[PDB]
Amino acid sequence: SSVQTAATSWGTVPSIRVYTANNGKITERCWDGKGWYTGAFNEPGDNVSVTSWLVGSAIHIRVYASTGTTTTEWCWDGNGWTKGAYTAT
Amino acid sequence: SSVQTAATSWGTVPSIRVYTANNGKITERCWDGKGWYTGAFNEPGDNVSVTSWLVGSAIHIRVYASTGTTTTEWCWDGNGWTKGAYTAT
Amino acid sequence: SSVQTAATSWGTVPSIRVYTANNGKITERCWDGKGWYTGAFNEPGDNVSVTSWLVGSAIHIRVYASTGTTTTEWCWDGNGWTKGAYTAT
Ligand SMILES: CC(=O)N[C@@H]1[C@@H](O[C@@H]2O[C@@H](C)[C@@H](O)[C@@H](O)[C@@H]2O)[C@H](O[C@@H]2O[C@H](CO)[C@H](O)[C@H](O[C@]3(C(=O)O)C[C@H](O)[C@@H](NC(C)=O)[C@H]([C@H](O)[C@H](O)CO)O3)[C@H]2O)[C@@H](CO)O[C@@H]1O
Ligand SMILES: CC(=O)N[C@@H]1[C@@H](O[C@@H]2O[C@@H](C)[C@@H](O)[C@@H](O)[C@@H]2O)[C@H](O[C@@H]2O[C@H](CO)[C@H](O)[C@H](O)[C@H]2O)[C@@H](CO)O[C@@H]1O
Ligand SMILES: CC(=O)N[C@@H]1[C@@H](O[C@@H]2O[C@@H](C)[C@@H](O)[C@@H](O)[C@@H]2O)[C@H](O)[C@@H](CO)O[C@H]1O
Ligand SMILES: C[C@@H]1O[C@@H](O)[C@@H](O)[C@H](O)[C@@H]1O
Ligand SMILES: C[C@@H]1O[C@@H](O)[C@@H](O)[C@H](O)[C@@H]1O
Ligand SMILES: C[C@@H]1O[C@H](O)[C@@H](O)[C@H](O)[C@@H]1O
Repeated sequence: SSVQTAATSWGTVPSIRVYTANNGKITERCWDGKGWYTGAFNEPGDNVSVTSWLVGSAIHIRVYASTGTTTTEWCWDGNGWTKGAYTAT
Repeated sequence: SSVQTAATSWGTVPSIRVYTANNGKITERCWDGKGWYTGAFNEPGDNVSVTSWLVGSAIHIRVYASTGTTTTEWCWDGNGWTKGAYTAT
Repeated sequence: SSVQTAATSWGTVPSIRVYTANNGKITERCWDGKGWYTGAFNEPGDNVSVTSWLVGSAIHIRVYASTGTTTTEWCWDGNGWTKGAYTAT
């Protein structure tokens, strides 16, 4: 049908990350002030949400990717993506 | 085809809240630094969005729950979830 | 099944903006501490996400509107809504 997106941003440049769920895959587009590019995030999902927070100026991102009733948390903490501890139960 | 989520976070710990719409009901999973647990929020909806802000250490949360063309705003201001003033028109 | 919403907020009032995709159109409801009102944003879309950031006391808003596989970014920078440079991967 139509794709589904989620977005987050931080600072004042700003940095923006836009996640798109399309045909069962979530990909990431990124803005850091100098043109859009494709990010490192690539995981399966039919639905995506995101949140982020700063510690000082350092960004932490959590992406919630869902297929059917299964949601997986993906974590950015300054050195790549890792699977997080989030569960339903 | 999947559940639909929304997420918010605050502070540096951080705290995180993830809302999931599934089979016409929205439920809440919570992180305050010491493991995921099930939150108090439980209301009807097929779609959810969220935003939040701090007043000191006190979180204020607004959840927008949609069923058909009706969106209800649910408010956390320190003492349970209450309906907010939000309307379509 | 239901309308779909996206929300952002800023400052200490706070100000809130809620975008709703309904029947192929996205509209905007606004809170600046003094009651809900209808905003100027009105554009086509079946799905919506949003983020925002402050530069001094000035809000900047980015709304990601999707129709099929095409996502259009709409930009508020103090002087009306304009189309942004965002493109898909
Ligand atoms: C903090 C920041 O802005 N960092 C960006 C780089 O990353 C992007 O922003 C992150 C916050 C996050 O959203 C991420 O998904 C974004 O991609 C940004 O992109 C990197 O560019 C380099 C080249 O300049 C690489 O392409 C890198 O890709 C890989 C890598 O090859 O190293 C892919 C790999 O799969 C991935 N592995 C994992 C487990 O995550 C790694 C890993 O993320 C990084 O090595 C960790 O540092 O990345 C891109 O991630 C870059 C654009 O030049 O600018 C900032 O550095
Ligand atoms: C301010 C805060 O962090 N409070 C939590 C409690 O509420 C959760 O967080 C708030 C912000 C909101 O998301 C709620 O929906 C969450 O449940 C949290 O749960 C409360 O626990 C008591 C049991 O003593 C009652 O069941 C309430 O109904 C719950 O709201 C507790 C759990 O340890 O942690 C913090 O106090
Ligand atoms: C900065 C601001 O709040 N401007 C208000 C006007 O625009 C509204 O808010 C901006 C950020 C954007 O969301 C617009 O689409 C939205 O209409 C608003 O029209 C006016 C009406 O009272 O009040 C301004 O303060
Ligand atoms: C903030 C926390 O960061 C990591 O430890 C994750 O494993 C948790 O699920 C949570 O996101
Ligand atoms: C923050 C940036 O603002 C404008 O430059 C837009 O054209 C970009 O797409 C981006 O949103
Ligand atoms: C920030 C405001 O809080 C109030 O209590 C609510 O009634 C409004 O709708 C809005 O969410």
